[PDB]
Amino acid sequence: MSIKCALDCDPGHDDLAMIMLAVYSPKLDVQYISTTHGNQTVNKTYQNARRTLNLIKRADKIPVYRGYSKPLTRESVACPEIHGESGLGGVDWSEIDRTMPRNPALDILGYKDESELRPDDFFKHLHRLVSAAEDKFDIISTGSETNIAQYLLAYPEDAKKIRMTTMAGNFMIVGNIMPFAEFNVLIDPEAISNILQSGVDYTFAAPLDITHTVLVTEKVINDIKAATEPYSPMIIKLLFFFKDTYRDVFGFIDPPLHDPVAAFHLIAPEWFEHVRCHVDIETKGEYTYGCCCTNLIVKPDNATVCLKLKEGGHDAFWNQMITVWGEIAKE
Amino acid sequence: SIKCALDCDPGHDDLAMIMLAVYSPKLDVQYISTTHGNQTVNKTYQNARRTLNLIKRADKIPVYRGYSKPLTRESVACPEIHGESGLGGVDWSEIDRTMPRNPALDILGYKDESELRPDDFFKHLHRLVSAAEDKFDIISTGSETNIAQYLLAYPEDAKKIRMTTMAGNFMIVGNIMPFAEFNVLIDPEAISNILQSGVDYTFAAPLDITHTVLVTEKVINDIKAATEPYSPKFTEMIIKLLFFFKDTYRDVFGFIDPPLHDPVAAFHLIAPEWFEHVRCHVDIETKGEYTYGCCCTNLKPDNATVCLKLKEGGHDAFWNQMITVWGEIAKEIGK
Amino acid sequence: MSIKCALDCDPGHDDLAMIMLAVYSPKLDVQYISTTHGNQTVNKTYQNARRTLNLIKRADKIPVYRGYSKPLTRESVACPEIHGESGLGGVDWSEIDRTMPRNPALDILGYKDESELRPDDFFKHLHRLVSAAEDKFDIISTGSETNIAQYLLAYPEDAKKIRMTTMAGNFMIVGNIMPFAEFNVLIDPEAISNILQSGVDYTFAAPLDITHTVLVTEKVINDIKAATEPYSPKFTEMIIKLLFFFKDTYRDVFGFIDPPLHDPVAAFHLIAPEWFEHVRCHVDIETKGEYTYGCCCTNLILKKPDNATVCLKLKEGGHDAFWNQMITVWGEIAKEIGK
Amino acid sequence: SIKCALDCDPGHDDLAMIMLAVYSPKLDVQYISTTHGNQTVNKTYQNARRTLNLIKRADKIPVYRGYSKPLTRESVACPEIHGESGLGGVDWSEIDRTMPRNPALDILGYKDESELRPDDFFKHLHRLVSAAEDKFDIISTGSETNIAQYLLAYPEDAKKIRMTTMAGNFMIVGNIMPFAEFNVLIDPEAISNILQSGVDYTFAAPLDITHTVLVTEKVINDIKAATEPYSPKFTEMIIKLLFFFKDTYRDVFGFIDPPLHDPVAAFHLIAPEWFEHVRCHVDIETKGEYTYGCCCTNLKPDNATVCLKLKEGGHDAFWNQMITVWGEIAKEIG
Ligand SMILES: [Ca+2]
Ligand SMILES: [Ca+2]
Ligand SMILES: [Ca+2]
Ligand SMILES: [Ca+2]
Repeated sequence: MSIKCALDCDPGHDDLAMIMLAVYSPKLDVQYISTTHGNQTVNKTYQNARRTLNLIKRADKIPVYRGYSKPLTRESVACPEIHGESGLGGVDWSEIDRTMPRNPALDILGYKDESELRPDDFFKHLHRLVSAAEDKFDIISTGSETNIAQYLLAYPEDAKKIRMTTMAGNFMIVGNIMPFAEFNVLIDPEAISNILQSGVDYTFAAPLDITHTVLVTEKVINDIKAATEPYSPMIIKLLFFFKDTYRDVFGFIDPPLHDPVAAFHLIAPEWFEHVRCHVDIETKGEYTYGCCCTNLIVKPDNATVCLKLKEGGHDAFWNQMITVWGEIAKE
Repeated sequence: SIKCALDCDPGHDDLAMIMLAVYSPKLDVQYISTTHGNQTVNKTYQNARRTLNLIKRADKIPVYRGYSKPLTRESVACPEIHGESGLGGVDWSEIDRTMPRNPALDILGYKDESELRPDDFFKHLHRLVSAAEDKFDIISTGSETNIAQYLLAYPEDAKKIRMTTMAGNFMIVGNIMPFAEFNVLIDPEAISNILQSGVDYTFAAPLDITHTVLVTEKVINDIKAATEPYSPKFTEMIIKLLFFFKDTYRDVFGFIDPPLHDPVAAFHLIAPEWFEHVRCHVDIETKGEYTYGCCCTNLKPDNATVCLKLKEGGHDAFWNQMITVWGEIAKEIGK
Repeated sequence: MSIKCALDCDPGHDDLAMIMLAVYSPKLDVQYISTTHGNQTVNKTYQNARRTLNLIKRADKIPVYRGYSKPLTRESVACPEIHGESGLGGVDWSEIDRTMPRNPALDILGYKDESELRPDDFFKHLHRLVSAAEDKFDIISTGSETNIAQYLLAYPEDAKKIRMTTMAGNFMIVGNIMPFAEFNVLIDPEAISNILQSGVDYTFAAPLDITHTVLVTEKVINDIKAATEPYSPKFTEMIIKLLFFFKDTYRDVFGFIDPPLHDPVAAFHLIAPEWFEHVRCHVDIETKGEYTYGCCCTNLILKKPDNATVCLKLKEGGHDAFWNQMITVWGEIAKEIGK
Repeated sequence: SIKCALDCDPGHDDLAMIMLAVYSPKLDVQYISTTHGNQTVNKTYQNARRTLNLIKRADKIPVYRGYSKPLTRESVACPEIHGESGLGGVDWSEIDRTMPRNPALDILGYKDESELRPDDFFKHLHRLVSAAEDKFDIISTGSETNIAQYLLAYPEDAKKIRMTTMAGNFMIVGNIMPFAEFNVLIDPEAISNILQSGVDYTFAAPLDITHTVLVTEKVINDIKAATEPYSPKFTEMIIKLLFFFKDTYRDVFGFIDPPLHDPVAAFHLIAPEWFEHVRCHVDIETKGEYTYGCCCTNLKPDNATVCLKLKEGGHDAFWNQMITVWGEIAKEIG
């Protein structure tokens, strides 16, 4: 029993880790990747998704769609201070690029080349998956949720058959890029607000509440080397670029690894605390847009929030993650 | 002859506008996309097709069914002007039963209408925009959700699009809300996106103009004069449609004679010489609790043309154009 | 029966006309004038109120208070493009200033001099009037409504005993200084919003809907001369130059041929309400809009509890009744000023 | 000795703060103004007077009754932390019966309390502000409506006022709303006006600090040690007051030991050396639907000082100061 899903993301060094976990995890069957604006322009995140796939020798298997370039009703805002100009700083990609297979999505779409990629391309693919699902189709979202909101404006009747597992928000701690809000929400608050009203089964699987406790320590670096060096002398430099920037910008000693925890939730939900509640997304605030405001501490519930991993959860997460990195090294 | 597309929410005004645009020799209608507004987008789709079939063009013009709701707000129907169907006042059962297949299904390679999707029109419009020598012309007389959706998908096309709209109020107050007009206030974010996109945008027919363009009794008799001799049934249909539209406008707004809004937009593309025009910066209120959709002007760089008035002669030129088309349709429908 | 009232205003050429009508009307008994920010700084509108009174030989009778210098939660915004730098352009005030009596308000307050004037001075005065009223005490407001809002934050229990007659807003036509809103509301929308929630009996007596139809035409000019020239040629010169300064600016900025005279219509409503159409309704004041703050939004195009009366039109006859009242007062002032 | 005024909404914390400020030798309290918040301003007035009478000062310190509602919003009481009276946990009937006349009535020339008006304190404060060598010190631990009202009346006095406040949350989340603290969110426009006015404004005691300042068991025993030998009844009263405050904080927010918020503000004026401090630009959310009153910082010109933490030693210094005052009050009550 393996779970069909799609990934929506903005790679992004976290997003790269998340793609590795999701694609190589036996529990998941990734149907496609759609990229979004966020960290970088959606053209760069598209490229970075493909690079990730090619590195792990899957760029010829998984279709990658290039989604929307800006939020519904706001201006784009890149995050180059964590991720670099390319969106995946710290490595030379020139080889990975030159040896890059054709994107399977072009075949699904019947396109000659990438210049024909359009933001809504993924719609028909996802609609087939949603139709085929016995209960609900699973999306893992770890960037802005513009793409999914765009989709549900086009296919509103599909909302009730979609389950979203997201890295988004902050509830019991403060924000990152703004005082009380998290990057993914605040770049398109209207998107998430639309989704939470749509009838989607929505889980905040990995808010900052969890992910700020999931740090790439030196012990984690040595366990990666232990699992990968014997098979394949990139991943380290990538997590180190991500380390230098998080120290530079936020004064974290060890950087949090956000997005994979979302994928981990779909793989292994038993390791997560969960509560149902009503989440309001601030869209009107001048300085607080994207705040995730909850009734927990009487509007109906519209979401599940995971505030903490059960003890054991951190180790379960790293075990899962080191294993996948091991398998990729073998290949 | 000017290639264009129509975006609309029929709607009795929108029906009049489709007739003018399709039969005007100056225009070449490439497609019709329908939007939410007056009614659900499924009803406005149906009503667009009905209009086309009545005027014997439902087999020529492709009709797309666009988005069912605004970008970030709830839908709000206008059944108190237009009825439950969106085109009250007539029995459509014949026009429906004798309805040709929609040419859009052929372009799209679809078996049937149940496969129509809101973004279907995108690729069609992109080809038109690419082919245009200067800019491609869209006439918009409903919510501008569809065009905003399009420009989120094809942002680089904005600079090659020219929009001619029935929207807004500038120097007079609103209709459905105190200071705002229906088409803007149902999706203010849409129009706001458009005005920021680089589109060449013209407020061709705000309430400022259209409230002076009334279906009087004189207008009704000139319609009969131009149509009865060729097609009594068409006369019956068009008159009952404008009368339903009359009763409701009296009921809801206390107008003696109802304004005919949407055709004026098409008239602008046909015959711009009859319109006053000024360039300015338009801000759309999106934050106001009671004033969202207000068109606020500096009368900040210019982002729009506003037409505040017809030149003297303009009203007669408009009605002549409109009566002529109704005459031509009567000839085709026959006796 | 003569009606006790207070004036709140920002003179301002209209406000000057309104003070003349109110002070000399036999139907009204003006207890005080409080000035507010708006047209000019509140210190200038204070001065201009006093000047008006001194011109009409009443600066020693009517106390003038100097109210709040800025809105509750927004920045001040002067209107010098209609009114000039002084707030009362078009005449030389240097004589009227030199011969200026002590302000009776200083006596009520027990103040040595004007340097002690404070925005909330008028509060205790108004509270006594409100307490003494049999039904409600009448305020005529023709500037920002900051002062009254400030008062009701201090004396909230007095709201139910206050009746306000205002020159404010636009309902069935568009605005002046912003597309859909009128100056007096948009300079302090929160103030009016507080008032409409407070329990005050509030009347929009003179929106732009009415006042844009109340123009200083040539016929009006000749009737002023007829009523004033025989008694006081200089007063004729002064009042005309004042309405002419107001004419040049309104033509310059808004392309009016003949300028509207706004604020006196509010006072006229208290004098003679029979000349006004009136309807009760719910008015929402836009406070959140970026470009539309101060809009007066109602149900009134179409066919929440009522919180206001709106006067959309004068009854036919109303314009002439207004000018008769106004020219009579200008006549009486001419008699008193003399040659 | 530092001349100051207290603005507050007692409130159990506010009561503790009044005790510290009035009995601290470093401070000279000129007056107390009460505000809406925890309870109606009439109740917080009463509670301020009660506090003063308990500590035998109700005949010395004038108490003004300020504004009953925010500038542009509806009042919102906090009876779930503080009770119906605003000072639950004890019987005040004796303290009330034996209550001296309010010195403010004498300053104002008023027959009785029914004549108290929200703006009464204005002229008093203006004299203090004028007399100050540099700036006059206000300690604010409720809504800041009164001070905002004052600065609308006396805008030129802003540059001569220094405010030390218990307000806000910066690096942690809020209490009564997800990302905002009670005192700010009940009148965000007030604080926003103040930060634009030219006031020297210090967030001396945000939740960042006060959530680390808990009434533990050790603190309870030090209170008994300092007070029981002089005044058993005062011991009973102060303990029941902190216990009422304990039960409610556990009930509502699941705190083991309740934070004591407002005195930390007064402590800052007494002893600023124990506080970390940084200058920054604070924006107050006024437009947000669910986030009004958020203190958003650039951590635009600086408009405030923020104290994010006590220096190590600071907690003990605070409690020493606080236990000492409670000791001295016990001596006087007997
Ligand atoms: Ca990401
Ligand atoms: Ca329409
Ligand atoms: Ca005025
Ligand atoms: Ca307090």
